[PDB]
Amino acid sequence: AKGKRTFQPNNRRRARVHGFRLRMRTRAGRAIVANRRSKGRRALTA
Amino acid sequence: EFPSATAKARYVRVSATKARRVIDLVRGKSVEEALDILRWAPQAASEPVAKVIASAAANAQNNEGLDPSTLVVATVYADEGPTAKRIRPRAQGRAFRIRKRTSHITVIVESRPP
Amino acid sequence: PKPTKGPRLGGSSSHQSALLANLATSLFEHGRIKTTEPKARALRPYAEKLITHAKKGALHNRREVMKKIRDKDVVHTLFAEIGPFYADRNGGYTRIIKVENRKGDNAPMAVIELVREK
Amino acid sequence: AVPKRRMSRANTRSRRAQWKAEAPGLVTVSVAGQQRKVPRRLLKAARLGLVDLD
RNA sequence: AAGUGUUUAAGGGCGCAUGGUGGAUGCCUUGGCACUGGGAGCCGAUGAAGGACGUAGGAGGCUGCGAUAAGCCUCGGGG
RNA sequence: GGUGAAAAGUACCCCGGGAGGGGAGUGAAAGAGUACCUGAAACCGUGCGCUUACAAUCCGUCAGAGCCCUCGACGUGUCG
RNA sequence: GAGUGAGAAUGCAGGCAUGAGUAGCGAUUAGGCAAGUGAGAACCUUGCCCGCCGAAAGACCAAGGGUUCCUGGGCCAGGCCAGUCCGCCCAGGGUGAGUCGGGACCUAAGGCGAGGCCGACAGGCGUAGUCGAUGGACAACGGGUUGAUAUUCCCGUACC
RNA sequence: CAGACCACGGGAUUGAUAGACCAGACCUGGAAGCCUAGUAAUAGGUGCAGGGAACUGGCACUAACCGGCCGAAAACUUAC
Repeated sequence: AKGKRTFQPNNRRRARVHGFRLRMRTRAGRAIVANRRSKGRRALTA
Repeated sequence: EFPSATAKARYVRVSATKARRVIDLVRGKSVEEALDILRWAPQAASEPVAKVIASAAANAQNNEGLDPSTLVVATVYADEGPTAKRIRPRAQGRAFRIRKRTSHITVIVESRPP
Repeated sequence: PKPTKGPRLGGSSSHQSALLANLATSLFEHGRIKTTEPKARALRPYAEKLITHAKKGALHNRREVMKKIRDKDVVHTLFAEIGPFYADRNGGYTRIIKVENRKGDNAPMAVIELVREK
Repeated sequence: AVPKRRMSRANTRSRRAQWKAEAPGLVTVSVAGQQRKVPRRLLKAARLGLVDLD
């Protein structure tokens, strides 16, 4: 079969694609971090 | 009125219907005959039912001071108690509900003169 | 003996053969064994045929028993204690006694023993 | 197929009443000087001591 | 001689009694909503906003506080 | 979200492996027992009364036989 | 003065019924007996026997998970049944490196990129650089030990 | 040999119901051991052997139990 699911976990890739440094890299990602901080998210990013 | 003793086995982990299946067997019978039928009944629900009937008999003997030989299962019934909701996963990622039902088995044994 | 009419007892013919062999070994070892009543019913003819071979104490009967028992200790037990013990008894070497069912599946249970009254 | 109507209480209960247990037929057996009630099926086992009468 | 004739409930219905489940109703509230009148209208490289990890004698959460860690100092209030 | 005014949160004994109960006690009240204010309906029982196994039923409505209780003429069961 | 009237909106939420004590209880191996434990055992323990895999269904590394590991307890939730058992619940304990795999050593693709160039702003690229293993360089092997760690601890003998 | 779960036969042995055992039938086809012949594969004798099931007879040896549940009339009218 080909039962490969969509999510293949990888901590390094998760950090490098959704991580705090990548989010702060761009103004859009900084905007996302600020919006999560205002919403009250405990996890502002990966 | 005949001297009676009560015993409630509450939140028994058996369906009300499955408790009633054996309560029907042992309703009206003497305490001894009821306990014998619940001893030799293949239904698993006979064990909580037997225990509550024996508890009613023990209450009649100790708290009420009645003769155990004269006791009879006067009024016994299983009401349905709380039901826990579980999820069973099925084909195509569809979640079906499973009901973990409980039962309150109430027994009242009277001391009747044969 | 007469074959099992319905579905074989172990879930297959091979498993029924192995299961009857193990039950016969256990019965000849411990005298009596408790097992599901259908297994006792299927074993009683099997075990009595083995005991008949034992009674006919010979090398040929020893080989005929060993092609089912495979336990040399139980084969010796047969041919040295159970054949001599049943020399005077003509059949009916085993006794099935129906006992209470199991709490996990309500399976009918029976204790199958070796007859000893003589 | 699938049930087309909700079954009425009368029909549901008429056919549910058939799901009933059958009480065992108990016979007396004397063991340890005591008269217990066991199925006639287990009568022999009780006499021989192969029944756990608690 | 023929005819008449109540009498059962495996189960079901209706009703009454008595229970269970459930959490509606009523009465509430620790919490919200909309405003009023004032204060302050900025914080941050003297490291902000916000956090991670720690911190009490004992496990965790919230709170407080940072290796001086539910806390240290001074000055006031209170008993 | 809600026990109770107050945990006074049921000592002790009994049945039970426990759970859960029955006495006992606390409480104004356990018809307040940490599943807790009141406790509706749906839904699920148990008991009693009538009815129902020759019957074709939008399940009711109009007549309506037969089967229990509220006042009395009368003195006692047949009326209203 | 109205958040003032529900039976319909394949309406919304919560609780329940109907099907229903019905289907199913998840492969293509398979369990049996004796004894034990326990209130309770087809399912747990032990001893046999039988059967299954055996280029694995055995033993490891990596990713991923994160304590699930071990010891002692628990059995009302979960385990498609029961359960005394458990990857479940609770407490405590447990992970030892100069050499192993990484960093402190390198760089590939690629990322970011002081300045810079370009672009109304936002920003797009990018040099120098600096990251970036999946690769390069780089010194340790046998045996023993614990309930749980072992080229890590210990023993013996090695190498930076 | 009746069967999805019913009912039919036997049985509380006053019994051949099933199993076993003993025979027969039937199916396979010449068992094991031993001896003999072949340097051996193997062949021959023991020997219609051995093994075995359903069919048929015997045979209470094993199990059909020292057992529990159900299971009887309201009457009245009308000729001899």
